[PDB]
Amino acid sequence: NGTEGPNFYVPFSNKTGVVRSPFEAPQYYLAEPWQFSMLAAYMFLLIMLGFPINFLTLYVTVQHKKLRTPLNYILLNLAVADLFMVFGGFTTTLYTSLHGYFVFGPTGCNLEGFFATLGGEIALWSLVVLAIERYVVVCKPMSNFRFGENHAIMGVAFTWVMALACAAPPLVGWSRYIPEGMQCSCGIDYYTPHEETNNESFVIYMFVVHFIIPLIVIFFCYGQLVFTVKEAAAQQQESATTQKAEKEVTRMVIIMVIAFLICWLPYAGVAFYIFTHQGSDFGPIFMTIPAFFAKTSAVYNPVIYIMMNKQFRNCMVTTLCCGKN
Amino acid sequence: NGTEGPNFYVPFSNKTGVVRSPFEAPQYYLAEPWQFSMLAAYMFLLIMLGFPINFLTLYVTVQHKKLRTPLNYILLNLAVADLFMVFGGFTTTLYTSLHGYFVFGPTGCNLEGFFATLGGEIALWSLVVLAIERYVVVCKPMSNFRFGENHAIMGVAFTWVMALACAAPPLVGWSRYIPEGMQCSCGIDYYTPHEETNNESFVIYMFVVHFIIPLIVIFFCYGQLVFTVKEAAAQQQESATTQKAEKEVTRMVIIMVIAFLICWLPYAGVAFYIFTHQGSDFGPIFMTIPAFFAKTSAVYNPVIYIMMNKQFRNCMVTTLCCGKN
Amino acid sequence: DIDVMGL
Amino acid sequence: DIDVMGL
Ligand SMILES: *[C@@H]1O[C@H](CO)[C@@H](O[C@@H]2O[C@H](CO)[C@@H](O[C@@H]3O[C@H](CO)[C@@H](O)[C@H](O[C@H]4O[C@H](CO)[C@@H](O)[C@H](O)[C@@H]4O)[C@@H]3O)[C@H](O)[C@H]2NC(C)=O)[C@H](O)[C@H]1NC(C)=O
Ligand SMILES: *[C@@H]1O[C@H](CO)[C@@H](O[C@@H]2O[C@H](CO)[C@@H](O[C@@H]3O[C@H](CO)[C@@H](O)[C@H](O[C@H]4O[C@H](CO)[C@@H](O)[C@H](O)[C@@H]4O)[C@@H]3O)[C@H](O)[C@H]2NC(C)=O)[C@H](O)[C@H]1NC(C)=O
Ligand SMILES: OC[C@H]1O[C@H](O[C@H]2O[C@H](CO)[C@@H](O)[C@H](O)[C@H]2O)[C@H](O)[C@@H](O)[C@@H]1O
Ligand SMILES: OC[C@H]1O[C@H](O[C@H]2O[C@H](CO)[C@@H](O)[C@H](O)[C@H]2O)[C@H](O)[C@@H](O)[C@@H]1O
Ligand SMILES: CCCCCCCCO[C@@H]1O[C@H](CO)[C@@H](O)[C@H](O)[C@H]1O
Ligand SMILES: CCCCCCCCO[C@@H]1O[C@H](CO)[C@@H](O)[C@H](O)[C@H]1O
Ligand SMILES: CCCCCCCCO[C@@H]1O[C@H](CO)[C@@H](O)[C@H](O)[C@H]1O
Ligand SMILES: CCCCCCCCO[C@@H]1O[C@H](CO)[C@@H](O)[C@H](O)[C@H]1O
Ligand SMILES: CCCCCCCCO[C@@H]1O[C@H](CO)[C@@H](O)[C@H](O)[C@H]1O
Ligand SMILES: CCCCCCCCO[C@@H]1O[C@H](CO)[C@@H](O)[C@H](O)[C@H]1O
Ligand SMILES: *C(=O)CCCCCCCCCCCCCCC
Ligand SMILES: *C(=O)CCCCCCCCCCCCCCC
Repeated sequence: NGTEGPNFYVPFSNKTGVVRSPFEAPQYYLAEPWQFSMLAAYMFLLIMLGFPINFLTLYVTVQHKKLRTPLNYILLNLAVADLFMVFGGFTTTLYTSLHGYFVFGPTGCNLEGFFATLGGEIALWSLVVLAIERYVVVCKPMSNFRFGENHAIMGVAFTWVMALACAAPPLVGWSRYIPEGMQCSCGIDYYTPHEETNNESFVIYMFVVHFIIPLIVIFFCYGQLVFTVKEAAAQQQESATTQKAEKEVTRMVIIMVIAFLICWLPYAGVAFYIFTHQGSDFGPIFMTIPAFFAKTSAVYNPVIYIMMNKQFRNCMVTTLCCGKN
Repeated sequence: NGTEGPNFYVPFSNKTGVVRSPFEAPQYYLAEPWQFSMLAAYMFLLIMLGFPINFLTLYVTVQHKKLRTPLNYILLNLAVADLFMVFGGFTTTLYTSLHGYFVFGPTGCNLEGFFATLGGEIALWSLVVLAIERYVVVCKPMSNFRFGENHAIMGVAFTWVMALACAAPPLVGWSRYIPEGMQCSCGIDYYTPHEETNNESFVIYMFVVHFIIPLIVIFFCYGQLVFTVKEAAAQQQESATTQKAEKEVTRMVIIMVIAFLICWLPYAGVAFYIFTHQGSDFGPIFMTIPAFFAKTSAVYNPVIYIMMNKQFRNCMVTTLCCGKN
Repeated sequence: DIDVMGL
Repeated sequence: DIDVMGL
């Protein structure tokens, strides 16, 4: 069902003798050339929509004092991370899809795999931290606390460490980076058992530390937040403002949580399925589906966490409309 | 510098014997396969951004009574026209670019050419009519006039007739539809002299009736409008509202006019240049530039004439956010 | 009504 | 300040 090599796994059978190294020749047996072109189209769209939105976010923060508050530090970190995803991953995949394999070879595979995975984990953990921070200021879990600059900076550092924790180890033998799907982009090898790199234990660690923990924290933090807000409103029903604030805070949480799930449940979904069923067969186009969801977050996370933020949105509109409005 | 056939003109020299009919085999001598894929990427982006925005415009008008006023009839007509451009032109070009030539053959060429050109002219003349209408209500050029439903409907009919005036005649011998540029999309033949179809006279007619007249009307109508508004504000300087209204009405006009020019000055620019210099040589990628600008209007005209319309924008936001907001 | 032009 | 969370 598959062909193996020293640094790769092509999901196609070499019984016809047709398979080549994804580092050396096109994979047009894996998929038609047009399907490669459509990949490149999707890459192009992600860069064309992703870069402006994420860049613009940084650009207005330079332009507007009000944006440069601690509680936004993490949303900035999000945008940077998203940009690592576009220039680390998307631009490269665009280049390679048009060749039909991974031209840059193994060393490139690791570069591309590291930075693309770094970005994604940073963004992910930023989402978690933001919820932790929100939880702390709104729910006031600890007396005599005021969230400041030096806390915000910890939050950021924490993201970068947790992302390093995921992206770094494959570079040094615990798991590995190899082309996935149509072999134009490189990712963590979570589908083949590579005893030499202990893939299995890493896939466990990843699943536990970098999916169920985030998921629990997000659900707990926002769960409490919604509870606190609902409670306050219930006791202050004379205030229509507070009732509005409650409804809107609830709506955003549902969106954020549903969005988070759309982003990571497919990746976690198939990884679990491949882990549990080791005997299985998996197409190239099937393997790209979890990726498709996770990567598109570079566009939609900013939309949710930034463009739907009244403050950022205003500054963006004035900056975009040459000042005023 | 070019190769000729019964229904086409390939901008490449068949001195090496390599050229084929753009209806029968790929043109990968005209351009690399990746450049075809990037075309398809650009098509994909235009459909992915164009269809939602333009469709959504119709969808909210069903959902919101306030939108269904006569003065919006033409903005609806705009959106339909834009949709003719995406399904008539863009989807097809996406399909054909992935093949590397115009698979659907001559008959398809005319279908695709007609509907794509129809859409574009309708949109164009909608922009002109809207300005005429705006001019009439604001500048009040004729006493005892009130713009109503039956006028709005004339405005629309007028667009469709003027577009038929441009798109229809090539189907019946005055000019013709042939693949252009990379031969994946069909347009009016305004670059080769085809005495049999009297291209020259048609290109003149097109330039005069369907570019300089529109341009004059737009400039005149909005020119007067800005004059009227500036004058009123000058005489009512005690009203900060009126001063704001003036500035904002001026800003929109500049945008609309500058946008219109970006859309049609390149097409008119090269057509004039090819007409004036008949001895010339013109690449495939050069010929696609005028098109690139005109086609992208399917995205940006709605943004300017609809998404930047406070009324449409509000209804869109509520409809998009599941009601409320 | 005149301001309903777009704004 | 609590409402500055995003809204
Ligand atoms: C998928 O399967 C195909 C076939 O199973 C496989 O491609 C094959 O790879 C081998 C290399 O392992 C190729 O073998 C070469 O064949 C040519 C004959 O044309 C030889 O000249 C090569 O060099 C040798 O000869 C020399 C003697 O003077 C020796 O010095 C040298 O050591 C070699 O023996 C070499 O033998 C074979 O041609 C291809 N077959 C095809 C159809 O391409 C492919 O690698 C598999 N894919 C993956 C990803 O594993
Ligand atoms: C660009 O230039 C190339 C070359 O200039 C040109 O392609 C050529 O087209 C001609 C057709 O006009 C092809 O001619 C054919 O050649 C084969 C030989 O392999 C013949 O069998 C064909 O059929 C004939 O033979 C029969 C006799 O039994 C007759 O019944 C019949 O009438 C024909 O004579 C035919 O002659 C030629 O092969 C190609 N050359 C190449 C390289 O493809 C191409 O058309 C030009 N492009 C454009 C867009 O104009
Ligand atoms: O002249 C300084 C302006 O920027 C300030 O913002 C900074 O605040 C911190 C100061 O140590 C920095 O760490 C942070 O990165 C900056 O955003 C301030 O907010 C502005 O009011 C000042 O005009
Ligand atoms: O029940 C009718 C609702 O729609 C109306 O809008 C229509 O107005 C014209 C009536 O002849 C039509 O030509 C036009 O196409 C429709 O938009 C009305 O605006 C609404 O208030 C009514 O609820
Ligand atoms: C981003 C690239 C994803 C490709 C989108 C097309 C959806 C899959 O489509 C199918 O793929 C098969 C091969 O896998 C083809 O043989 C079929 O004709 C095609 O319908
Ligand atoms: C965004 C710009 C993309 C760069 C263009 C991609 C380069 C394509 O390069 C192509 O690669 C083929 C491999 O199948 C080879 O036949 C040739 O080297 C070339 O045609
Ligand atoms: C989360 C449960 C399964 C863990 C296996 C890791 C899944 C693949 O790894 C993912 O690759 C994507 C593209 O490289 C990146 O965007 C993600 O950040 C990365 O975690
Ligand atoms: C939408 C498709 C437009 C192609 C964008 C690439 C810009 C042109 O780019 C040039 O085109 C030449 C051939 O024309 C190539 O040989 C050159 O390598 C390339 O740089
Ligand atoms: C959006 C979906 C696009 C449909 C896929 C395009 C069909 C590609 O079809 C291809 O055309 C080639 C012509 O060069 C031929 O080699 C083959 O018929 C096929 O590989
Ligand atoms: C306007 C001055 C030159 C007239 C020559 C006509 C230019 C090509 O025609 C244009 O083709 C585009 C794509 O088919 C369409 O979007 C436009 O509506 C159409 O006018
Ligand atoms: C300052 O006020 C200048 C900004 C006003 C111009 C707004 C025009 C909108 C452009 C939308 C771009 C869509 C095209 C994307 C596809 C390439
Ligand atoms: C009702 O309130 C539901 C709407 C709220 C969800 C908003 C989420 C934004 C999605 C943006 C999509 C970007 C992806 C485009 C690339 C495929």
